[PDB]
Amino acid sequence: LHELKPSEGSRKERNRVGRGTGSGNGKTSGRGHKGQKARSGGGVRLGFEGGQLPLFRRIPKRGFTNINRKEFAIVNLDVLNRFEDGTEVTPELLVETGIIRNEKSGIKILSNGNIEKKLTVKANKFSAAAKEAIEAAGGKTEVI
Amino acid sequence: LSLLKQDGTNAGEITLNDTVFGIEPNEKVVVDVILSQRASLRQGTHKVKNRSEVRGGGRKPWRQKGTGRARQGSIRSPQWRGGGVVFGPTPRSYAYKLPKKVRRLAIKSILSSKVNEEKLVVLEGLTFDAPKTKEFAAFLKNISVDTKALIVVAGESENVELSARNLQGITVIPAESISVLEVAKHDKLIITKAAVEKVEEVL
Amino acid sequence: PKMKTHRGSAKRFKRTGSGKLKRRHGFTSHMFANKSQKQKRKLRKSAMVSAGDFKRIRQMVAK
Amino acid sequence: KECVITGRKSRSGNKRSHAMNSSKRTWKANLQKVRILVNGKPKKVWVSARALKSGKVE
RNA sequence: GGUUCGUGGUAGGAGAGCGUUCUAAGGGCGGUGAAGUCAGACCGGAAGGACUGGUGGAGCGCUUAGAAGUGAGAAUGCCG
RNA sequence: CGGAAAAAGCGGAGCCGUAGCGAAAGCGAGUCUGAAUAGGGCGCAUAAGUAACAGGUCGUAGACCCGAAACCAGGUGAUCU
RNA sequence: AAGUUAUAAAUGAAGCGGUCUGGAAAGGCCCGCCAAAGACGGUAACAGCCCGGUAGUUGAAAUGGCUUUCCCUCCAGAGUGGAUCCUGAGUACGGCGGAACACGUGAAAUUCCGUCGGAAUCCGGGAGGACCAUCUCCCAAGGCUAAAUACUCCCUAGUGACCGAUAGUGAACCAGUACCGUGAGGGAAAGGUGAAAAGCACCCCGGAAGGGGAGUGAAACAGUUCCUGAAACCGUGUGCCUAC
Ligand SMILES: [K+]
Ligand SMILES: [K+]
Ligand SMILES: [K+]
Ligand SMILES: [K+]
Ligand SMILES: [K+]
Ligand SMILES: [Mg+2]
Ligand SMILES: [Mg+2]
Ligand SMILES: [Mg+2]
Ligand SMILES: [Mg+2]
Ligand SMILES: [Mg+2]
Ligand SMILES: [Mg+2]
Ligand SMILES: [Mg+2]
Ligand SMILES: [Mg+2]
Ligand SMILES: [Mg+2]
Ligand SMILES: [Mg+2]
Ligand SMILES: [Mg+2]
Ligand SMILES: [Mg+2]
Ligand SMILES: [Mg+2]
Ligand SMILES: [Mg+2]
Ligand SMILES: [Mg+2]
Ligand SMILES: [Mg+2]
Ligand SMILES: [Mg+2]
Ligand SMILES: [Mg+2]
Ligand SMILES: [Mg+2]
Ligand SMILES: [Mg+2]
Ligand SMILES: [Mg+2]
Ligand SMILES: [Mg+2]
Repeated sequence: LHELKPSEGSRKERNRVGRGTGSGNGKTSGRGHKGQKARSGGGVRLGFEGGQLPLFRRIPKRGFTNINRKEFAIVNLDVLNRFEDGTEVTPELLVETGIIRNEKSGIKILSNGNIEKKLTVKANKFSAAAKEAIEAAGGKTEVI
Repeated sequence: LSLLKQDGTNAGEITLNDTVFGIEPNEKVVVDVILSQRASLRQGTHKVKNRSEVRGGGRKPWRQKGTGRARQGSIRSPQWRGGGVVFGPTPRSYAYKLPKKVRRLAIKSILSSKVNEEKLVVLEGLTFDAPKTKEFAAFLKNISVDTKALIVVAGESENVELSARNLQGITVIPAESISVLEVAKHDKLIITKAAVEKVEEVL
Repeated sequence: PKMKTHRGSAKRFKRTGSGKLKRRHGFTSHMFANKSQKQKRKLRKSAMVSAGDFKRIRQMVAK
Repeated sequence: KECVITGRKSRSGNKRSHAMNSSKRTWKANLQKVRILVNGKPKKVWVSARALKSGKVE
């Protein structure tokens, strides 16, 4: 404990402003001279422009949030190479393996990548291409 | 490593896993966990009064103009003698915890550092018929410890804590409590067979 | 406490995969007789918030 | 001042205007000072028209 | 350790450090005289640090890390 | 929960990221526009994040320090006038 | 009634070890010892072994509380039918005017207040964010309800990488005082002899104060604002310069 030497660049001496002119952070303390920004609490809102109309007020709102929106956990093909062929994949299996944690509103299997292995898969929705690839490897598909 | 009775006689050897005791230690990780623990210990019971908490104020002591005195607004402002403090301390928790994996690594590493430095002492058992700091100290010569040390126990061990607690450089713990800080705070590590087995199955 | 999101900005910006910010054009309400069709077929599109403006507004719509 | 039966009385709220200027006002109860039998005897008491339109004997 | 080009500087950016209070650990001096204070013609590239002597008459440094009520010459500053 | 104002262990609920596009339905390495298979926008191709620490800065909080004249609320005062 | 606890207490190991410095030893050096006791504090200086004590083990007459036991007190609960009957009325809702719900009348559900009106009541009634139907869930207009939560004028034991007398409570001292104000009300300053008063017998100057000796003490340039005693400031003396 009399030898502790933490990692280099993990720790760094706090700048201390306003304790001399040789610090370069002295008198004005990095604020300059005499404005709204040199004051305590000085500054303005994050989107203020001097009374010029802000960007957001010069452009229009758009849209609506749907309430019955369905967002689905996105599974690719690359993961499914982890399993020996002829077995059955399921949501419960994909959660147990930690590939998935949140079955958001369902599962969806997308054809990003490739499989090399014959598999029966079952899920809520498939993409056309992933269905094609699974079948082309001799796999099969069920819709839950 | 060697294994020796509390008589100090050779009892044989232990195989200690290189999963724990055989890795290269990460001294940087160990430092960080030491500081985490030492900083979680601190109590943070500091406090000071500002111009709103100091008793009084309210009256402007003189007119803004026409006295020749400097403009003032309270008898308790910071620049004033019995006045407020400007920011100062406020009660804080300093405690932070690094990730569990980092902390496990820290313990594995500090233990293997003790191994490499040849400051483990592993013994078949450790018991006392009754609490007796005489006997405990005599054991601490029958093994040439003679420095600051941490005893680790899980067995029967009915009286060892008491027979050690008066000694200043000595500490004892029940083998779950083994901390990075409590280890590094000492020089040598006196771990019984059952305690090391328990630490193994934990780690 | 946590920062409050700017809601008038949330209602009219949108993020991308690069973390940039998408917006809609803004002369597109009520005077289309005085705007060429070349102008309108472009204003009906989207746009990217510029760098100078993003540097100003990013911390209002970080979430 | 309150109805002896259902203790309704002056509560308070805002008076709003066009332009939604908010000012402060009170809603008093329609309390009428009339005889009733508080018990086996009579007494002249504040009572409310709501409570009076059926059920209480003058 | 060498060669070349450089080495005025306000606001301001970047870096490296001096020093103070406290903590932990290690290791130490100190009634044969601590901190502090007074004087000196010593030291270091700077902030600053030693040595000697006097006064004082019981605590204090060093090292590596850490945390801050961290360093004043001005505020018609505040108190004495 | 556990326990020394500890340390582990437990706790994976949730958070971030891994897939984006679209007002949305929805489709998905594509998607929206559009009649389009066209072009173009955003994405992918062109794959590194995450947790914690420290430094910088920003926001909310008095927020860097001191300083108004004034405003409001509860009270004290007609021993002067 | 029993037990336990709190409000007094008791017992409690081991060095007067030798020697050096010293005013004094708790400190240096060499020897030992105790420890379920090396917490703290004090003692002529830094003490586990000097003192009070601590660990541990015991104990409470009386009173108070808590936990158990007893007494005491008080205690109809399942089923099948379902002729009929009951199931919170000037409320529930609605209009107007306001308010609370994150929700600013907004498409404004839900809850509440004032005033107008004003239901069905079991083939009944409400809610599911206007509303209608269907479905689902539920019975208002009556009441009670511990625990987890919030705070600390207080008590007990304790902690602090909190202050250390311009700090820290305004207040370490007879401080909400003195003082100011008619009043409400504002509101200070101010700590340290020495281990022990051993607090200067006696002499001299002097009316006293104050001194100089003497003496006490390690020390009085520690003498009753008394540890240290910086700087501004005031002076005494003097080495060098200074009135074309
Ligand atoms: K000195
Ligand atoms: K495209
Ligand atoms: K002690
Ligand atoms: K409403
Ligand atoms: K319901
Ligand atoms: Mg710096
Ligand atoms: Mg800088
Ligand atoms: Mg500069
Ligand atoms: Mg300056
Ligand atoms: Mg200026
Ligand atoms: Mg200017
Ligand atoms: Mg400026
Ligand atoms: Mg304008
Ligand atoms: Mg105030
Ligand atoms: Mg330069
Ligand atoms: Mg300061
Ligand atoms: Mg009056
Ligand atoms: Mg002394
Ligand atoms: Mg309704
Ligand atoms: Mg209404
Ligand atoms: Mg409202
Ligand atoms: Mg109504
Ligand atoms: Mg609905
Ligand atoms: Mg002082
Ligand atoms: Mg004070
Ligand atoms: Mg003095
Ligand atoms: Mg001359």
